[PDB]
Amino acid sequence: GDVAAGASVFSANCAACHMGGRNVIVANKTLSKSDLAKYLKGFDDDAVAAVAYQVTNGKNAMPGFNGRLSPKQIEDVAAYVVDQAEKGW
Amino acid sequence: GDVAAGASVFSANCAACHMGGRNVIVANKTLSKSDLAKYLKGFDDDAVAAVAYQVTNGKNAMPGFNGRLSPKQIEDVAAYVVDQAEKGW
Amino acid sequence: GDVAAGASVFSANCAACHMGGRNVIVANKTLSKSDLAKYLKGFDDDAVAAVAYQVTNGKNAMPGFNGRLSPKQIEDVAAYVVDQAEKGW
Amino acid sequence: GDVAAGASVFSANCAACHMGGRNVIVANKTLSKSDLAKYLKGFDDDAVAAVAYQVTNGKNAMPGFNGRLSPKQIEDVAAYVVDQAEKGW
Amino acid sequence: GDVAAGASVFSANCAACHMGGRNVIVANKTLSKSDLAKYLKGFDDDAVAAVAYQVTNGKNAMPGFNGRLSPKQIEDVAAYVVDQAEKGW
Amino acid sequence: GDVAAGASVFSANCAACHMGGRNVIVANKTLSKSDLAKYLKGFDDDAVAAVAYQVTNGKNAMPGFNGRLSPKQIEDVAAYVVDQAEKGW
Amino acid sequence: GDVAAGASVFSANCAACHMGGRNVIVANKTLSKSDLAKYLKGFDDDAVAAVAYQVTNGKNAMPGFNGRLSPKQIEDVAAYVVDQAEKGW
Amino acid sequence: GDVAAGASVFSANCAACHMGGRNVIVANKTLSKSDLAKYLKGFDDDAVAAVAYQVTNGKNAMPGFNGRLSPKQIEDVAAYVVDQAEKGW
Amino acid sequence: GDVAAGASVFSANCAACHMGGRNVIVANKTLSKSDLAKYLKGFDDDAVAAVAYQVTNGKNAMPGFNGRLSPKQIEDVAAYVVDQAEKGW
Amino acid sequence: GDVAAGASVFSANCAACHMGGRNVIVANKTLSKSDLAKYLKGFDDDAVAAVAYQVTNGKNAMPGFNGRLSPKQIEDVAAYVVDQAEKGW
Amino acid sequence: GDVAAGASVFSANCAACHMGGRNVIVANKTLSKSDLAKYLKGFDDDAVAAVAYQVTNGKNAMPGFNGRLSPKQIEDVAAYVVDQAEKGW
Amino acid sequence: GDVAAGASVFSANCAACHMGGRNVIVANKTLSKSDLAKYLKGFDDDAVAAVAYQVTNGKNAMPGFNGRLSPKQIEDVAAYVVDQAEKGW
Amino acid sequence: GDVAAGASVFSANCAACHMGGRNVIVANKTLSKSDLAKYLKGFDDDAVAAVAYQVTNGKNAMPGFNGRLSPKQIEDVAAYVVDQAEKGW
Amino acid sequence: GDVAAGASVFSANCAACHMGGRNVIVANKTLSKSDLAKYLKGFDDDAVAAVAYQVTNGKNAMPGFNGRLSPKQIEDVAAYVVDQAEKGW
Amino acid sequence: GDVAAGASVFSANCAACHMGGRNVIVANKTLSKSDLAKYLKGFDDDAVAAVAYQVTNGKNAMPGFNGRLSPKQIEDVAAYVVDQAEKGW
Ligand code: HEC
Ligand code: HEC
Ligand code: HEC
Ligand code: HEC
Ligand code: HEC
Ligand code: HEC
Ligand code: HEC
Ligand code: HEC
Ligand code: HEC
Ligand code: HEC
Ligand code: HEC
Ligand code: HEC
Ligand code: HEC
Ligand code: HEC
Repeated sequence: GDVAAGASVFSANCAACHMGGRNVIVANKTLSKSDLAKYLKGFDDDAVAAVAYQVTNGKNAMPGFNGRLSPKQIEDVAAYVVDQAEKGW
Repeated sequence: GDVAAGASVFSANCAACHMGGRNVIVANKTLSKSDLAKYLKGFDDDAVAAVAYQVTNGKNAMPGFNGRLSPKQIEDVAAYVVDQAEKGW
Repeated sequence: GDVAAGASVFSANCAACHMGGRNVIVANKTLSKSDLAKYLKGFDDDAVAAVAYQVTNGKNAMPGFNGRLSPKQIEDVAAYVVDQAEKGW
Repeated sequence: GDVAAGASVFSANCAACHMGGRNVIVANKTLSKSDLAKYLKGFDDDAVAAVAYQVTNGKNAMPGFNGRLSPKQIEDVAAYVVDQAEKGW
Repeated sequence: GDVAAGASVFSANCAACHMGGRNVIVANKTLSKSDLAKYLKGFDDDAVAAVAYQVTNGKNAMPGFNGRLSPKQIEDVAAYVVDQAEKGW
Repeated sequence: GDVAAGASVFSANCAACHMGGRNVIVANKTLSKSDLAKYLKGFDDDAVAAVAYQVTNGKNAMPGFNGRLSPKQIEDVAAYVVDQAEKGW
Repeated sequence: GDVAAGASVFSANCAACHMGGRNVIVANKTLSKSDLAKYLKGFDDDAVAAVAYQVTNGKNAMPGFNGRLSPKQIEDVAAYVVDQAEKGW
Repeated sequence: GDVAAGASVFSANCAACHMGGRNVIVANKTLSKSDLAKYLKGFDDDAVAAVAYQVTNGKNAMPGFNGRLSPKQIEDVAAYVVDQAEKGW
Repeated sequence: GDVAAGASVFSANCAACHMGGRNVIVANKTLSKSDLAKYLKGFDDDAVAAVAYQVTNGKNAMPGFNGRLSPKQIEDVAAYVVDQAEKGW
Repeated sequence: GDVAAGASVFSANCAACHMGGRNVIVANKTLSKSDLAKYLKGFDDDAVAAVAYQVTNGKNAMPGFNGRLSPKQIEDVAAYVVDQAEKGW
Repeated sequence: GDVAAGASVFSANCAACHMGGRNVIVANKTLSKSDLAKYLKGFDDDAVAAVAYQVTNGKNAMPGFNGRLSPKQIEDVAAYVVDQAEKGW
Repeated sequence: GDVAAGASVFSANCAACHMGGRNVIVANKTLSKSDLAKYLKGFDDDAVAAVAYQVTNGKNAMPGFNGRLSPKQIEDVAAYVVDQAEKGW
Repeated sequence: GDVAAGASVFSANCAACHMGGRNVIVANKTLSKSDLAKYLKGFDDDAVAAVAYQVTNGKNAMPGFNGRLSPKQIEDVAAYVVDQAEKGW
Repeated sequence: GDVAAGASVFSANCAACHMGGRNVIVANKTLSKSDLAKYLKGFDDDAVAAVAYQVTNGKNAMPGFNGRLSPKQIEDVAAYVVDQAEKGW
Repeated sequence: GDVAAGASVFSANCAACHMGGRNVIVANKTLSKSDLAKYLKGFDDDAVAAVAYQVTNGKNAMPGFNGRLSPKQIEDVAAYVVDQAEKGW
């Protein structure tokens, strides 16, 4: 449910710009472990947390989802992202 | 207006899951003084504040209303909740 | 997520006949602990399981959701029902 | 009620492919005693049971109704089929 | 027809979560021989059967298709999956 | 599958004008052996083939399905028609 | 683009209450340098930042745009406000 | 096209009350040769014409289609009715 | 039903220009016995018929209802008009 | 209240066909003392009762209000009708 | 009009449970002469009246239409039912 | 079924004004044995009948359900009321 | 009628904020004798009048109904409130 | 303007119940000098004032217009009523 | 909230004729301090009160809002008007 629900959240909220784990706005900032490690702050420490944080506050071109998603929904989707990034989309 | 307006805010934004001060998602986390005291962080110190904080940031299954409601609207509704919880819905 | 997601499942699939935990078809077979204990087979052994089983296979007027819901969705909703029945809808 | 309710179940779930007791998909596998005896496994032993079993698990082009119908609904409709087949549709 | 029809069934019912033989929900449980062998029960004994069984009953986040698909449709799609997995999607 | 799948094809593509094996456009050109024998070219020689040919090229008011259906789908449905016509719809 | 895009953001999100740089809700809290200096916290230190902060978190009657706008969009619009306030709307 | 187009006209304009050639309003006034002969004026002289005339002017509960249908459309549908009535719907 | 149904027909189709039995288009051509007698052809022979005829064919500014209303509907409404005109609207 | 409330009842339920105390369906059966005396059964004996009875059971084209209105509402409106009829609408 | 209007009444009020003259609630209590004779009280004496009476008072699962329909409307629809049942829907 | 079905009838038709056996319109005329005995005519002879009679004809502010409910539905609900009143709601 | 009509007025105009005699806006100012006595001016002298006065002029967050309701409607509803408050909602 | 504007006010606000100077609710309380003298308090002393007062405060079934109309509007319409009553509507 | 809520009230109820603080009906009677001082009675003593009073009772062409707005809503909007008039709309 954690990861499995994150999938739902993802298609409904993230797939627009992160189809297939890519990045339709800023090309080189994708959701691949490689990039996630390179550009996400604190990704090596706590992957999920790092992602979750980003999702919550947004960044540059990327809006945050603080009001839109429940904390749970955010954990779930971050968890999904990490899990998907580990296998390679 | 403080409490009286909070009522408007409440029906329009909270009644969906907190009809009658209950909790349609997580049964045991209702808006009764009893529960509010038990589960809300800092409720005995500053009731309103505590509530307001929750509303602002959300929690688990409950989304936050940071972007959706104005700070005022949040104070107002929290104030309502407390007032209503004190008399017992 | 377990219980919290069950809530979603419930409104989308059960509220039609069990809005408020009642029973719009067969009056006396509601989702109150009292009734659940009285009429559900094995409720006193494993509440969730008992419920889940019912949901999966249906019973009399009540259709089963075997094909419609994923096992996970069924666990989740059953979990919700129990949790909600414990506090009293 | 047994047979009488099976009738309801039948129109709502079986008449699509078995209107008039025929077989719109596989011509020669109808619901006539003659055919039922010829192709249904164990029809001579326990007619109802045999039918019920088929309904529950499906077979080849025919889907099963395990999750969709309650066990009772299945008994009921099988009972109907047998009764109707005895009389000749 | 066996495999060829399974293809139809697949796009219509499975491609949503298994496009390209991947797994959009649970990353590491894909439809590659490698994974199918690793996680599917009895895959080495009877590939098709194993798959068919899964499809029929569902598993965890994956719903079953017992009522939705005819036994035949299930054989067909399982047959497709195996054939496609052998070649590598 | 041959005949059984033709059934699917039939409802999805032919039942509009041939529900019950009749002919809603040109009354007397139905799908009964009697008529099929009377009006279809080469029906006596190779029933299926004859039908299949018609389906592929269409005729007068009846459109052909050359591009719409795969050769297989056409064989299948023709096979169905013949089988159904032999038993009498 | 910084300032130029902020203009777009502004009409689409702020002009409703800050038409012409005024304040339709709270009269005396406008977007004129004079007022901005008087009431905005830290305006003399970093104008843009100060504004941006306000926009992000909202204040009293004014909602925040944390979830609605991307950080960039917020920088852009704040930049616009300052630039416009410097010349005098 | 005469008869074949009449079919289109028929479903679009007559099937509402004459589906299957019956009469949903006045039971015994159907479109069967038997009835058509019995109740339609001049049916044994010029079938089509008789029908066409009815369609044009309407009769009792049945509205006429003078303004709605083109003369051709009327000929066409009348022709269809006769042809269909001759074979027996 | 004759007169009583005519009432329905009347509001739905005639009241637009003949509310209260007046004539919103051509002032002096109302539905009062006085006028009806004066301007309607054959009103003193067969009131209903006269009216009915008008309704069917229309006249000058007034459209006819030949295709729109069934002959019965026309009889009914004409009957209503006469009955209402006799008492005086 | 008796008569005064009947007024409310009247506009809400009777004015549709009896606005101004007339009769839009059956012209000559109005609510004038003259007519009421002529056509209502027992009007001379107990005016109110007579009316009330009609209202309760309906008559020909006029539906009854047995289930729709409470006995009280019926008394009230009948009382109104009589009072209004006495003064002449 | 009698029968013809009953048709309107029927679709608007009865077709929901008696479309095609069947019985969607209680299978075996249809509107066929056969059944009507078997289960309706006094059907052999005065068909219409018998039906009308049922319609007026309802019976078991079937609600009555006393307040909803005018006596007239009830006569009309009963008349329709009988007429339709005589021919055979 | 008698009492058990009356429960269904009750929520669907009576709970609006008699939730919990109270009386939302006329305070002191509730459904408690105490009151029922005090105000219902003949309650002390045949409880059910007394109630049933009331339900059928209504009384003052309370509408009757003669046309709306079938006699069985009325018996059933009256039976429920009595049973519930004996037990104290 | 006095009290009984007040009930109608109440649901239509007061139940929005006083459902069940509570106070959805200002928690502690309910319609219980206890509170009514505590906060309503002159409640001990003339209950109805006191209430009626409030309803007419409104008070704080509660609007008055001077123009909306007739004096009568106001008496009626006040009378209801008192009667209901005496019994305890 | 005094009287002339009162006319506007009257059609817009009073004609609903006092068309033609009658009284659609309470028959015998019309706006004729005769009645006005008979039932209006102080009509003989200051006609206008008397009327105006009534309009302002309402009476029994008649609502007051205190908040709805400006004092002038009230003077104006009262003036109209008197003037019209003197002349006999 | 006082002023801030008045803003809401204003757009919803006053902007129609006082958009931008102007006066669409009577040109020279605007909501500018200048005019407010000139034409509003007692504006120099208690601005808010003066305004509030006007709003409550209306004046000439301007309707009053006595019944429509709660006293609180009236205070709020008056407060807004004054505040807005002080800075200059
Ligand atoms: C489109 C408008 C976006 C939506 C919807 C979401 N994201 Fe996004 N995301 C977007 C951009 C342009 C960027 C790069 C911003 C920058 O300057 O760094 C991002 C970045 C991410 C990242 C990090 C990727 C990396 O740095 O390599 C994550 C983890 C991320 N986005 C997650 C994410 C999720 C899960 C979303 C749904 C809730 C989501 N994004 C939506 C643009 C957009
Ligand atoms: C439904 C989707 C929700 C909406 C809308 C709001 N709340 Fe909620 N709230 C919800 C849940 C599931 C929970 C429990 C979450 C947890 O794990 O703790 C809450 C909790 C609260 C609480 C605290 C109750 C307690 O802990 O006993 C408060 C004070 C609260 N919610 C307030 C509140 C208000 C005022 C809302 C409207 C703006 C609101 N909630 C909406 C779910 C949802
Ligand atoms: C309406 C058509 C139904 C839907 C949708 C669901 N349920 Fe139901 N449920 C229904 C009936 C008529 C009955 C009684 C059947 C009988 O003869 O026993 C039930 C019963 C239950 C129960 C047990 C209640 C009890 O016995 O006291 C449970 C636990 C239950 N239903 C759960 C449930 C859930 C969670 C559903 C959604 C997935 C659901 N039901 C749907 C009718 C209907
Ligand atoms: C259409 C898609 C079907 C529905 C709906 C149901 N049945 Fe069916 N049924 C169908 C087929 C194609 C077949 C033959 C499959 C084969 O290869 O054997 C069947 C067979 C039966 C039979 C046995 C008939 C015989 O073998 O002579 C029974 C008893 C039967 N079906 C019952 C039945 C009932 C009661 C259904 C409703 C719940 C039902 N079928 C639905 C196709 C379809
Ligand atoms: C999305 C909601 C799903 C649909 C539609 C289908 N499948 Fe799926 N499938 C899904 C998940 C999340 C999983 C993993 C569940 C687990 O915990 O094991 C699966 C798994 C499979 C597998 C096995 C893959 C493996 O274990 O390596 C098979 C063979 C499979 N799914 C087949 C399949 C087919 C053919 C479907 C269409 C009828 C189908 N799935 C739909 C999620 C979903
Ligand atoms: C409606 C627009 C049609 C659709 C869809 C299909 N058919 Fe049809 N078919 C139609 C007509 C008007 C006719 C007669 C044309 C003529 O002038 O001969 C036909 C005829 C057939 C026949 C032969 C029947 C006979 O001659 O007795 C066959 C075998 C036939 N049609 C098959 C068929 C199938 C299987 C279709 C689905 C793929 C199909 N038709 C569709 C009109 C229409
Ligand atoms: C209307 C509902 C608002 C929208 C949309 C936005 N703002 Fe606003 N803003 C509003 C109010 C009522 C106030 C005053 C709140 C208080 O009590 O201080 C503000 C204030 C500002 C300010 C500061 C002005 C000052 O203090 O002098 C800024 C810089 C500001 N608002 C910016 C701003 C921008 C850029 C917006 C769009 C994204 C925006 N506001 C929207 C009310 C509302
Ligand atoms: C429903 C409102 C109707 C529509 C649409 C059409 N018809 Fe009809 N038709 C209807 C009725 C009630 C009757 C009987 C009227 C009477 O009192 O005689 C009819 C009759 C016919 C007939 C003659 C049947 C017979 O007398 O046995 C024909 C030939 C007929 N209708 C043709 C027809 C056609 C082709 C239509 C479409 C253009 C059509 N009807 C529409 C009611 C209705
Ligand atoms: C408005 C566009 C009309 C509708 C709708 C209907 N009628 Fe009419 N009607 C209209 C006009 C302008 C006239 C006068 C035309 C002329 O030059 O004579 C009429 C006339 C009648 C009459 C006769 C009145 C008289 O001559 O004194 C009748 C009997 C009549 N109209 C009936 C009638 C009915 C029943 C209608 C509904 C089906 C209907 N009219 C509609 C304009 C319009
Ligand atoms: C329209 C569909 C009607 C509604 C609404 C009501 N009434 Fe009616 N009423 C109507 C008709 C067609 C008739 C005549 C029926 C007949 O054949 O006798 C009536 C008659 C009355 C009468 C008697 C008038 C008389 O016979 O002179 C009364 C007293 C009456 N109607 C009262 C009445 C009231 C008070 C209604 C509201 C609750 C009401 N009617 C509604 C048609 C319709
Ligand atoms: C669905 C909720 C119904 C509506 C709408 C109407 N009827 Fe019905 N009807 C219904 C049922 C469940 C039954 C059987 C009740 C029993 O226990 O006997 C009936 C029965 C009839 C019958 C008699 C059929 C028979 O006994 O064989 C008639 C004549 C009948 N219904 C008529 C009828 C009409 C004309 C309606 C419209 C006004 C109508 N019914 C509506 C359920 C429902
Ligand atoms: C609300 C509009 C009502 C509905 C729905 C039903 N009842 Fe009622 N009931 C209502 C009132 C106002 C009264 C009192 C009327 C009077 O002046 O006596 C009643 C009374 C009863 C009673 C008797 C209670 C007593 O006298 O102590 C019974 C037994 C009763 N009502 C039963 C009942 C049932 C079973 C209903 C559903 C079918 C029902 N009522 C509906 C108002 C209303
Ligand atoms: C309908 C709901 C009403 C509206 C609108 C207005 N009036 Fe009325 N008015 C009405 C009633 C029921 C009564 C009688 C009340 C009673 O018990 O006395 C009245 C009375 C008057 C009168 C006095 C008539 C008389 O006593 O003979 C006057 C002068 C009067 N009404 C004036 C009046 C005006 C001018 C209105 C518009 C602003 C107005 N009424 C509206 C019912 C209704
Ligand atoms: C339009 C139909 C109006 C609405 C809506 C409101 N007002 Fe108005 N207002 C209107 C007019 C024509 C006038 C002048 C009347 C006169 O003869 O004096 C007014 C006046 C005011 C004023 C005083 C302005 C001045 O005298 O300079 C105020 C303070 C005022 N209006 C306030 C106001 C408010 C706050 C409203 C909303 C609740 C409101 N008006 C609505 C016309 C209309």
